[PDB]
This record gives sequence, C-alpha cells and structure tokens, in this order.
Amino acid sequence: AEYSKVPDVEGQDKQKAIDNVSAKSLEPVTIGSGTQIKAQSIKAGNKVLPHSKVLLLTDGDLTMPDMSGWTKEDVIAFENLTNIKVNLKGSGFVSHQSISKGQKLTEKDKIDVEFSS
Ligand SMILES: [Cl-]
Repeated sequence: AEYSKVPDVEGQDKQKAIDNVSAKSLEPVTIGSGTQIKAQSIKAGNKVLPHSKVLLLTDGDLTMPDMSGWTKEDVIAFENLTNIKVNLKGSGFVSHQSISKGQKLTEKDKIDVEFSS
C-alpha cells in the first residue's frame, strides 16, 4: 500500500500549488477564482492514497467546482473547506450537482449532490 505525502501549499501561487500537489501523485482541485491558495483540505505532511484529491481554496470569490465522479469523502471535504452545506443522496460517485461548475458561491448557497454506483 503506497502512500503519497501531502505538500504544504497554503499561501502559494495557484499554479505552483497545483504543480506541487500533482508532483506528489495527488489530484489538485481548485475552488475559487483567485490566484493564491488560502486553504487546503488535507493537512500538509499527512499520508494519503495516491491519486486522491486535495481541494485547494483560492482567495477571491468562491466558485463551484465540477464534482462529477467525486466520492462522499471529497464532497464532505468541500463542505468543511467552504462552510457551504451539501446534501448527499445515494452512493458511489457524483452523477449530479445542483449548481453548475464555475458559478460564484456565497455562504448563502446550499448544494444537492446525487451519487450513482
Ligand atoms: Cl499510481
């Protein structure tokens, strides 16, 4: 069971952070329309499965990611990172989200996601 070590990318330039996460054989997913990373979903230094997702919250506006194919773990990480409540329905992988990718979000919004096996 090989593990990846999550890098510390908080405060980094967005593209540098994406590159640093990818270099650890992890999948960076950015949230927001900013140019600098404000927060990461996994504590730096932690061992996680290769190719698992690290959510990266930018500065500036929050925007909706493409959650297609996400696990419950991933969607729950999004709720904790953004303080936007997500309602989960079903099991497997995300097959529907109630807000389209790219839309600006506020803590006024709520998301419904459906999972399919
Ligand atoms: Cl691999």
